[PDB]
Amino acid sequence: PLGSMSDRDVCIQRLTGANQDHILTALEHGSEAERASLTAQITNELAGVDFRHFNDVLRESLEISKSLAEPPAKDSFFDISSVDRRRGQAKRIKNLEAVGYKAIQKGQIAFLILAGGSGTRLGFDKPKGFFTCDGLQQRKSLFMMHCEKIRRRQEIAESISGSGRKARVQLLVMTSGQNDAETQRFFEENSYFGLEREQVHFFAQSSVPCYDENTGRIIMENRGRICAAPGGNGAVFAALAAPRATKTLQVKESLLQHLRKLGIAYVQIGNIDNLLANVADPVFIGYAIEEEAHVVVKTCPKRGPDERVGVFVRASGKWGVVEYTEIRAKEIDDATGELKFNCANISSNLCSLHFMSLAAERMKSFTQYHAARKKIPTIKGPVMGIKLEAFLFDLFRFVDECDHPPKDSGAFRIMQVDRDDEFGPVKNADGAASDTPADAVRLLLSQHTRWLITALETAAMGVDVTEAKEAVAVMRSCSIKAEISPLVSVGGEGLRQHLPRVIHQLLRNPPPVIFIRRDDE
Ligand SMILES: Cc1ccc2c(c1Br)[C@@](O)(CC(=O)c1ccc3c(c1)OCO3)C(=O)N2
Repeated sequence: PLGSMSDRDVCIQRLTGANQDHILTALEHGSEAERASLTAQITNELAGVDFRHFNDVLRESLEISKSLAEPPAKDSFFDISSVDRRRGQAKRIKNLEAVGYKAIQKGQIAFLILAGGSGTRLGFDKPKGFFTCDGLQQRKSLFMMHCEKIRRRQEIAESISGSGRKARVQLLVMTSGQNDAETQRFFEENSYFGLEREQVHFFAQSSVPCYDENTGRIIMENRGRICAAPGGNGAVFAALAAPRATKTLQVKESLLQHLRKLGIAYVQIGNIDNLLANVADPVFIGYAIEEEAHVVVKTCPKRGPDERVGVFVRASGKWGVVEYTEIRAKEIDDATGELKFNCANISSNLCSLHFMSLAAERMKSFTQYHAARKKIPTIKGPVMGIKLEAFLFDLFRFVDECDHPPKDSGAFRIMQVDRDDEFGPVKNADGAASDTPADAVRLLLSQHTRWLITALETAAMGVDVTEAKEAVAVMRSCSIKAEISPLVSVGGEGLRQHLPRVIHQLLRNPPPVIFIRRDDE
């Protein structure tokens, strides 16, 4: 009713009565340039952040960081974590896959890419989605390969349905305030990697302030900038809640509300760093649908007892993750010889839109964040401060509140998957001990190699039976690998048509890595 307010006046309103008066002072009485940069930061990088609420978050999170957990019951979750476990369950997997494809066709699926991180650790000062792995004949960014996986899954859904309608997965790209513009530019310059512009939604997350432990004051990086840090993937809820321009222009609604109007039923969430990400996975989707789950998490067996990864647990009937620093944890089940706590968190989730909505509502009053003491660089020298994080898993305790009444068997499910098929995070520069681009590329090639050997062996049972058999023998004894474009195959399908060329190469002059791509690439 009082009309439009300047960005600065909105910031002033947001900081009034927030117990952070040193910031309010900077906004009201700082230099022109200081007032402006602080305004831009609080507006564009901390949009929606409730500063009073975060004082409570700091207080509680500090208290918490100063034994009820039980593992998932043996044999209680869907386990497809090896070749042998998948063989024994082949029909169930195929049936779930068909359910997932129907949902993709129906336009019910969104994929949310966590895209706030940079490639700085990889030696690349651009958003991580821009990163191009060496060692691949495809010269494609991580963003490009994600989009091609969506295109392929959409194409398969259409082939199964026979529908006249296009299968469309909504792509939600969760940027940072600082990297949003450059991310949109990259997509635009590349024609959205073959996607429709209308199915791609860019939305910026908010960072979280850092605090002095003794006083609870927000730390200043400099006179024009508060100390703030990426909040962790729990930022999704606030980010999906932010009002956006809405169409005839109407009152602003959230991306969440926009998705509900588009008929989205599930949101699959994953980090852009995962080279092996099974994007729009129809088995994951089919499992959620058939289980009537509001949350499904993907997990992997631990690599060994000392792997520094969080594991899923249930405590007092509530599901969550216990991080390696907080862990009985390394006990072995007597019968199987497997760790009792053996569902490692690979940050790959599928959530109902109802859950996304309810979790966001609950999170506004939620104060149990993860606090860490960190040395923080500032223009006045380093200081010790508190950083606060929250993760998707912190909200899973609310999952059964989505049903009235809750289901007897609950609405949370675990899907234990094969790590080497599903999880290859690109996090550390080549030459590091783990999670390097080369490590992820090795897993990718190993997976494609398995798919091609399988396709060749099926043909061994149009190409000549004996030539296919000979070609497989060449693959094995020469240790030939394959690299397969997602536009060709996302799960091992679609290779039959390529076998004449593959077989010719294998029998005449095999390269170290057979490259399979669409003719029009
Ligand atoms: C749904 C929602 C809408 C607005 C706000 C919130 C939520 Br949740 C907050 O309570 C939390 C917030 O913005 C926030 C911002 C970044 C985060 C984060 C939470 O978890 C880790 O990363 C908040 O302070 N404002």
